[PDB]
Amino acid sequence: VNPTVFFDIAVDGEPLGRVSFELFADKVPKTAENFRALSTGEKGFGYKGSCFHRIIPGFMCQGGDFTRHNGTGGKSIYGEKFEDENFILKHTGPGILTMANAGPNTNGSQFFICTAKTEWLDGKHVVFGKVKEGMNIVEAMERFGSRNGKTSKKITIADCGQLE
Repeated sequence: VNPTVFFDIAVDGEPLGRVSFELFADKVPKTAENFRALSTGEKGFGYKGSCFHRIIPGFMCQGGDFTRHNGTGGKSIYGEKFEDENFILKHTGPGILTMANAGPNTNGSQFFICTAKTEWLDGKHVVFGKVKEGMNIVEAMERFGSRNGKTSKKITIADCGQLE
């Protein structure tokens, strides 16, 4: 049944706390597996060490760009990009884990953790999980963001993996 993975977050190299996520493999197997594998690193590349390069309070935290650290990079475990699996799930509120993209069928490795209801993304972005514990750590991250998204401190995934 549904996998759980975690990220331990750091701020300027100082441990903050752990966020953990349920990945909805029961409804988005392919999109779930991508995130799971990136989190454990089992493919030889993944989230560990990457940063959250874009954070907008009241909206979301974005990370996943583990190759260019700035929104222009990242890749999936399938190839540069894979299809939108489906849109069964709707951005219903804070906590939601959904994929970033640059158009139809362009899912790589980037994602948003929403800090608010973002229903306008429905049918555009694949929701594939949600925060399970540490929503508060995400709320602490959120404070280092800004209106244009730039972080005032350096937010990173010091470690990540599968809890089970």
